[PDB]
Amino acid sequence: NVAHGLAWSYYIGYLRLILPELQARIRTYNQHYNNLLRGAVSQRLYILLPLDCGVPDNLSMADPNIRFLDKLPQQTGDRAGIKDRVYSNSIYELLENGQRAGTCVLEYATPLQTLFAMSQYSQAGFSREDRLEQAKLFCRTLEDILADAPESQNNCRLIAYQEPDDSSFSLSQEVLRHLRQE
Amino acid sequence: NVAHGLAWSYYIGYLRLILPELQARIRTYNQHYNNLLRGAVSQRLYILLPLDCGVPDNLSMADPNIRFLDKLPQQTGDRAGIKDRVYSNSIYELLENGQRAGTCVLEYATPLQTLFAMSQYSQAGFSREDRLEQAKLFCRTLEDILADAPESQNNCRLIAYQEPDDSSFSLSQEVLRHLRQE
Ligand SMILES: COc1cc2sc(C(=O)CCC(=O)O)cc2cc1SCSc1cc2cc(C(=O)CCC(=O)O)sc2cc1OC
Repeated sequence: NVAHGLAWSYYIGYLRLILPELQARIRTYNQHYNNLLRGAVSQRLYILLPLDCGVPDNLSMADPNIRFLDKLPQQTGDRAGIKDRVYSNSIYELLENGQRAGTCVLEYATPLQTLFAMSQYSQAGFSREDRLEQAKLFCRTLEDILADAPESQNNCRLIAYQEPDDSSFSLSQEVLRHLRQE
Repeated sequence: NVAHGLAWSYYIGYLRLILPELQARIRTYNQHYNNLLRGAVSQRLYILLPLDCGVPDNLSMADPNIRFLDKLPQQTGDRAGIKDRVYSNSIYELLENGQRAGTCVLEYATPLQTLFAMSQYSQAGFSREDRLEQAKLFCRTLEDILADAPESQNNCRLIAYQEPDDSSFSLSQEVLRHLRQE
């Protein structure tokens, strides 16, 4: 029930507003003289969606192969008393064994971090057994809403991963893999 | 259950981050030469929380006595892949019968607009009977979390109103009333 809400409020309150735009984000950045012909930024927002853990804020400390590159242009909007709502995203370079596969506008779905916090907040009453179905149904609902919303289904790709045990998991390869897919 | 999540994710994902700061927002704006001694902006974020209707985006069209004044300084942060998350708020002037009672940093709680949208989204399965308990428990949970979070309890005031029938309701007086309260 909780994850359901957050997925709807993430789409309606954020994606539903910035997915129809943001094409010029990677248009101006890739054609900037200080990076002209140095990787063309991809046409979509790659959302990192962990499934077992709380979302980290810094990508460098999470995966060494992940490296902060730069920040793309900012935006504006009339949002609940904010006639100029600034939207900003940060570009990252996927460096797999020194070899940089590429760079794209990247960010984690923030509502996923909030539904993890809820489990260690005894007032919210969210339990760790439900947690699994929560983070999962947040990605599921975000995939399901993106299906019924074709104007949002494109312009964004979802990167979900489950790494509970050790299998040299790398959240950096998942991205490079998803970019080459289509 | 849904409203519960949104209130937690609004605090943890937005208020819990910008309430400890934002004091300098009204400090620099009130002392700007183009407004020096023309109303000192209040020290808190006044959140508009309707209880029966969907939040409007524009305040002018909602209440004539409400009038857009200006926008305050912007902010930055390390948020899920965004090393510079821009936070921006807009100041409004409460004009009651020509007489401007004052001006303060104002905005509607955006998660309230999303929980209304959910009622007319048959996929989300949210019903209009629950809607009442939803919008209500979103404000209730936001008041309850602000009680257990003293570092956030201050620096913000909640303005909840229920106007289903006609009683010349004015969402402009509610604000001026709340500012003089303390
Ligand atoms: C209304 O519902 C949401 C709006 C946004 S906007 C947003 C970002 O831009 C990503 C930056 C970040 O989150 O770090 C994420 C969400 C997620 C939700 S789901 C409800 S819980 C919540 C509410 C809230 C309000 C925020 C505002 O800045 C106010 C303006 C607005 O919402 O349009 S951020 C935010 C984050 C939330 O949970 C993650």
